[PDB]
Amino acid sequence: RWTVAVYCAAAPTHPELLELAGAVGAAIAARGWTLVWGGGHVSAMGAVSSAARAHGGWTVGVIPKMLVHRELADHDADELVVTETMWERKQVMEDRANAFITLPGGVGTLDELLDVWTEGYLGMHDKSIVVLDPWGHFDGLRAWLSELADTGYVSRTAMERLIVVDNLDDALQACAP
Amino acid sequence: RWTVAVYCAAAPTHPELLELAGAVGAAIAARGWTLVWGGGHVSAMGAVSSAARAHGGWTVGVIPKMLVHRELADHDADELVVTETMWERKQVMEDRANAFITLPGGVGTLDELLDVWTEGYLGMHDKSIVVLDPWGHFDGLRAWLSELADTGYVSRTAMERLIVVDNLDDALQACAP
Ligand SMILES: Nc1ncnc2c1ncn2[C@@H]1O[C@H](COP(=O)(O)O)[C@@H](O)[C@H]1O
Ligand SMILES: Nc1ncnc2c1ncn2[C@@H]1O[C@H](COP(=O)(O)O)[C@@H](O)[C@H]1O
Repeated sequence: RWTVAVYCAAAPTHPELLELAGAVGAAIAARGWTLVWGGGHVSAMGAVSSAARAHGGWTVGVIPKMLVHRELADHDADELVVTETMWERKQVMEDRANAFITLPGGVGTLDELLDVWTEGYLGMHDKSIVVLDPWGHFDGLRAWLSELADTGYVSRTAMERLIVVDNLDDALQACAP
Repeated sequence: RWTVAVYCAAAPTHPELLELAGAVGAAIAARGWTLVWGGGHVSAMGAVSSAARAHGGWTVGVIPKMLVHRELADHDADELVVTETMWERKQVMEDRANAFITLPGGVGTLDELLDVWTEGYLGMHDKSIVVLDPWGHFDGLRAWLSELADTGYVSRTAMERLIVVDNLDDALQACAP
């Protein structure tokens, strides 16, 4: 039943990120939790999903038709869903998930994070939103978001909607039912 | 017929931002260009629509069923498209416009911008994506994205698609057919 969606890089392979993603996947799978992720075998997406599979967990991949070849659709997922549009991927992911973990990534990861955060802050769902950042990948973003908060562009209840942690033990504890 | 979509705040309290959204509305309309916007008649959103209408410009407003009252749908929109879902708002907004201008705003504005920018560099559209930021509102975001490019998380293709200008003049020239 309990399902966690992990959003993470689809482009670059720094080993420390693949490590983190593989640890993440294996920890999810050990709690009898399902993995939902962008359904690609590339990069951190492949590290989290393949790890979760090899450790005994259910894996659900959600990937746009247009991105099937670029991000290597994972036909090895226990269920794979190919959405007609980019927008539908995020919708489907967010609906099947109970909680969200975001790992280091770039624009794609951030957009996925923003799409669930927004829906959260607008009060459209009651699901924990976690960022796992052991080496301050997101420092620069968070310093920015704080400025916006201080200057009245992002509300206080909106910042308190983001749980940002440095360790995998806290991310999982923040994600639990 | 040429259509520019403008992303800006729907939350209120910013005087310099109101004037900027007004000048933008006015500048689009006077050029014989249609305006697309989130559909609300208050704060920045209302300032861009009423300023476009006052210069005899056609205004199209796109807004989900569940935000019609929160963000106060503009009934003086020449056309109002009320979408079934959050995601459909972005879809319709991006198909309808030939270019995009993002102005200072919060999390939703940012989401809207990352949505057209990803959709862009991943090759869904070749429409130009402008952030107009005369006061360095977006400094933090950029210095950071720049850290992400220096470490391989964001490609040089993607960065170049994000046109950032410090004045309205360059903004509209970048949006011109
Ligand atoms: N607008 C979007 N809708 C759905 N998925 C997205 C969107 N933008 C980016 N992504 C995903 O974000 C990841 C890109 O990774 P990166 O840009 O390396 O963080 C990929 O899994 C993309 O499929
Ligand atoms: N997930 C989303 N997709 C499209 N538009 C959004 C989303 N979340 C917020 N918005 C809108 O972005 C605009 C600016 O909001 P903000 O900048 O958060 O004050 C508002 O019209 C929000 O309703």
